[PDB]
Amino acid sequence: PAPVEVTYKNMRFLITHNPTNATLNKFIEELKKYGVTTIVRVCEATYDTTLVEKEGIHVLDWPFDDGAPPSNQIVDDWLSLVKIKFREEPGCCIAVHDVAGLGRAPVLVALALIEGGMKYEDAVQFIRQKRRGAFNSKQLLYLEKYRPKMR
Amino acid sequence: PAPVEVTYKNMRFLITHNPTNATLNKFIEELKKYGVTTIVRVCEATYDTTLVEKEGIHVLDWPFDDGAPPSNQIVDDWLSLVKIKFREEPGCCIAVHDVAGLGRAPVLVALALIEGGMKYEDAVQFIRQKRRGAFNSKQLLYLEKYRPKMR
Amino acid sequence: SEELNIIQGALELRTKTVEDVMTPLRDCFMITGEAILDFNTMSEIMESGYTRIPVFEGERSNIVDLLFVKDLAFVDPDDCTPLKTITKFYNHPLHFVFNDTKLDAMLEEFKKGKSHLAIVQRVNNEGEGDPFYEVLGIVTLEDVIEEIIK
Amino acid sequence: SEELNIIQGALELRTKTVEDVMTPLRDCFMITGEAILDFNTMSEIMESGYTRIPVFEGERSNIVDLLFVKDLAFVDPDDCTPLKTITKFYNHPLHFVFNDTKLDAMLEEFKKGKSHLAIVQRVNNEGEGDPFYEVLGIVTLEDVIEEIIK
Repeated sequence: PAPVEVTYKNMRFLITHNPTNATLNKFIEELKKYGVTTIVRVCEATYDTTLVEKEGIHVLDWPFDDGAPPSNQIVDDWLSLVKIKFREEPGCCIAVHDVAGLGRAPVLVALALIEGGMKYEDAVQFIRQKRRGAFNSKQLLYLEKYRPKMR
Repeated sequence: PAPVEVTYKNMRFLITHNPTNATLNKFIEELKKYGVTTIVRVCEATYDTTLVEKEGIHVLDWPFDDGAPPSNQIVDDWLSLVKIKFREEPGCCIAVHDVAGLGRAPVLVALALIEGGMKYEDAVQFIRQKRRGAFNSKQLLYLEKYRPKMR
Repeated sequence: SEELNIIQGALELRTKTVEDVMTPLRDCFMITGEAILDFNTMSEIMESGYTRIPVFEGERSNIVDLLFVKDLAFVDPDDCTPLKTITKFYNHPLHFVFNDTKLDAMLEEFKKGKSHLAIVQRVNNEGEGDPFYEVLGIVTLEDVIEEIIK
Repeated sequence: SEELNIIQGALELRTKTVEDVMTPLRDCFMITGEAILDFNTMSEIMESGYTRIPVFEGERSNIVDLLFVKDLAFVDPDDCTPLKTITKFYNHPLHFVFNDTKLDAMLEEFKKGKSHLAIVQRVNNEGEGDPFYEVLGIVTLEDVIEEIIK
């Protein structure tokens, strides 16, 4: 596929794919083309994250189960992360990436704009506009039964 | 273009083009494919006619003016030729060829089937069916003002 | 004669999908990126009659570029230049589209673009893992026109 | 959208002639029979993007054969085989048609045949010599379809 930018209320994210080691310089071109300063990975390591940090953007490897919802610890770490980085540098952008960007990563973005005020149906229809077929049943269940906190 | 066979009342002709020296073996394939035993040439010599005679078909070089009607001598030689060869070998075929077969040669064939009983309009529409645009004004004038003889 | 057939096709452009006219992945003629453009390989590519050939790496589902025959313009067989290199010398856009896409819409993308070819992908919600785009086939402008004029 | 345009073209197939959509002789891309298929010549043929190229001898009006790019499949550049030889190794039918021919009829010949190309000739009754067929251009299946779908 290809990366997608999502913006709501000074929040901006880049749902993306897992690159290979040769694609990664054009990748960083695209990461800076949307101004992302940190990237959080949910798939498994198929490359090395020292050059992406040498180009200025920090890498956080938080893997959880493929096709499955995130645990509540990953959720709170994630919300605290968006808070910290978006008041450190507002208008900036933080990237999340699955294998192609069609499950876990969009789920995280989903929780971010659902805690940011946008409703459940409005958020899901906001994401699948931007990339078709984004969520599967096990993740629909979570995003449906998730309780917001106005964080 | 390509050769055309015309048959009326045991008469059969092959209106054809002027070949080159390399095409001439496939040419004789086509001459025998319609069973022509003699060929009469109205254009100018661009090849040699000893092999075509070695394959069994006699060559007669009777050139007259390009784009113009045949003289009455060529007409009578021509009618006597169709008589002699078609009672020597009935059902056989005699070929005539212009540069492409779109003027003088069709005029000769025209006089043959017009002396053979077929009318003027029926003959002209018979030939241009078989190859479109066969006659030009100077030859329309002749074929129109020609007087048959029931030969 | 022709006219009512072509008319009927033109109207059916609205209902038929890219999925109906594509040549499925199993039957597409394709070439792997690790091909070595030596004398026999290039000859085999040319003799196929295809002007453009999808290029895959690994499994044929993994379609990465397009090799136009013209792209081999000045390649030397004695040098055995791998295909991926040539792939890197030329830009040929690589469109992807969903099985949903009706034939008139695909036709109008074809009319705009520079690429006359598109990979046909579906999405599957059924899995013990994250959803993924599954390539089903390839649709060309020739498939669409073949479907208009029968 | 597309549909009314394609419909209108389909109907105009009956009135438009091969003469209206042909690429005239002056602009057809063509190659002479005395070409020497060495490295640069073959490269130049391939890089053109044309799958088939008319071959003439003498004056471009004298179109004698068709060179398909695939016909160069296993030709060696080091041998400098003249083009006419390759021309003689492959059979590609060479259709000719009159400027009169409507576009639906041409379309149906295209649908039947193996050749998707045709030389467009006229006949001139105006001359101090015998009538002759004058080639005007070349019409392809792509010209006809380009005229259906605009």
